Amino acid sequence: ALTQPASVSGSPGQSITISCTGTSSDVGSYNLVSWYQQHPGKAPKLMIYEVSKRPSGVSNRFSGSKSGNTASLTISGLQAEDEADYYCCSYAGSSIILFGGGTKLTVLGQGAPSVTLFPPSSEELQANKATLVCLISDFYPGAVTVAWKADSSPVKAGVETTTPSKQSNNKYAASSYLSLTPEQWKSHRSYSCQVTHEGSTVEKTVAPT
Amino acid sequence: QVQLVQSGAEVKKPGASVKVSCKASGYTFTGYYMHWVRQAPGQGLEWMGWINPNSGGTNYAQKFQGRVTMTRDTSISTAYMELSRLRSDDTAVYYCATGGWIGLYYDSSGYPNFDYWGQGTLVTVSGASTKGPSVFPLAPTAALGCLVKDYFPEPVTVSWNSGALTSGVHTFPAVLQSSGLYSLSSVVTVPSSSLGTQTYICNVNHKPSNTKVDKRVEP
Repeated sequence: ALTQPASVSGSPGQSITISCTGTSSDVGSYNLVSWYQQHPGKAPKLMIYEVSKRPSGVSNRFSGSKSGNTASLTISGLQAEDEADYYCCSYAGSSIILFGGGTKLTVLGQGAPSVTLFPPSSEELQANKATLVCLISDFYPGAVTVAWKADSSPVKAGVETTTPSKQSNNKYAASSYLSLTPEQWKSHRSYSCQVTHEGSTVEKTVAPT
Repeated sequence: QVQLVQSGAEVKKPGASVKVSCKASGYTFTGYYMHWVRQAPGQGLEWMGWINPNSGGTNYAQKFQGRVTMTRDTSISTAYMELSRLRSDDTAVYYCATGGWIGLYYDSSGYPNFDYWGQGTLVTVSGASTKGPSVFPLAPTAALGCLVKDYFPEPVTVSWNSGALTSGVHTFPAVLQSSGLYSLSSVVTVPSSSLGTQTYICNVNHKPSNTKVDKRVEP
C-alpha cells in the first residue's frame, strides 16, 4: 500500500514533515490525497483533503502539497496537542481507496512516564509459563513507544502492548506484556522494558537472580 | 450538527457473521456516500468499500468481496455493514465515515473525503469460551500488584483489602492476546515502611465465569 515513515519527531514552536510516497497509479495522477489525524482511542479526523485543502476548523498551521509520486503533510506551529498518529489516504483508480502505513508524531520537550516492571511470579513459573509486566502511567500526551530487550537484543516475541487509555487526570497509561517459557528466563541474564516518550527514554530491568 | 452513531461492540465466534449499524443525522442521508473503514488494535486504517445511500450501489476492496455486504435503510437514515465468515484477524474497530457528495458533474466513489466519522464499533472474534482468570502475585515507597491472566470475556473487577483502600490503586486496561484470551494487571503504591506490618490482598471478580478470587501479596 502507501508507505509513510514509522515515526516523525518534532519540537514545540513550528515546522515539521510527513511523507506519503505512492505509485504513478495514484498521487502522481490524482489530486486525491487526504491526511487524517488520530488521537488514542478516538476516530480519525480529516485534517487535509484533496492534496492542499483544509476543512472547517482545521488550523492554517496544517498544510499539504505534492511532487509527482510524493505527498507531503506539514504542521508549522507544532504543539503538544498535535501529538498523534497520521494517515495518508489516496484514490488508486479502479474505484478503490488506499491508506498509509501510519506515521507516529512525537513532540520532544515537555508528562514523563511512570514505568514499573514486574518479573515472572514464583507461581507462574510453576505453571510452566512466564510473563513480564511493564506498567506505564501518568504520561502526556498519549503517544509512547515500547521496546523489549533480552539482555541486549530486541525480543519482539509476543509483546502485546495496549493502546494508551485516558485516566482521571487527563493523562494516559499503557501496559506491555512479554510472554515466554521459563526456559528462556533462567537462561538469559536479564530482561528490560524500554519506554520511549518524547525523546526521553525510561528503562527498567529485572533478572532471575 | 451532522453525526454518525453506530452500535455498541459485539463478540462473535470465528466462522460467524456480524452486522454493524450507522445512524446518520444532520443532513440528507441520500446525498453523501458512506464508506466503512476498519482498524486493528495497534495497527492502521483499512478501506472496506463504499455505498450509495440512494441506489444502494456498492463497491468493496477485492479482499472483502464475498464476505462483506453493505446495505442501508433510508427511512431511519442508517447504513449497515455485514462481515461474514469471521476470522481471527478480523478483530478490529469498525468505523462509518461520510464521503463526498452525490452529483452529476463529476466523481464516482473515489473521493477519500471523510469529514465526519463515528465512535467506532469494536467487534471481537476469538476462540470464544468462558473462562475464569488465573491470578498471580506481583511482589516488590514501593509498588505491588496482581496479574490477572488468561480470561474471557471482558470484564473483571479488581479491588484491594475488600475496599479498605483506593490509594495508589491503578487497574490497567486489559490486553487481548493472540489466543483470544484477555489479561490485565492491577498495581498499588504503598510505603516501604508497611512491609511485613500490613497485609495486602487483591480481590478479583470475573462474573461471566463467576470466579471471585482473593490473592495475597508478600515480598
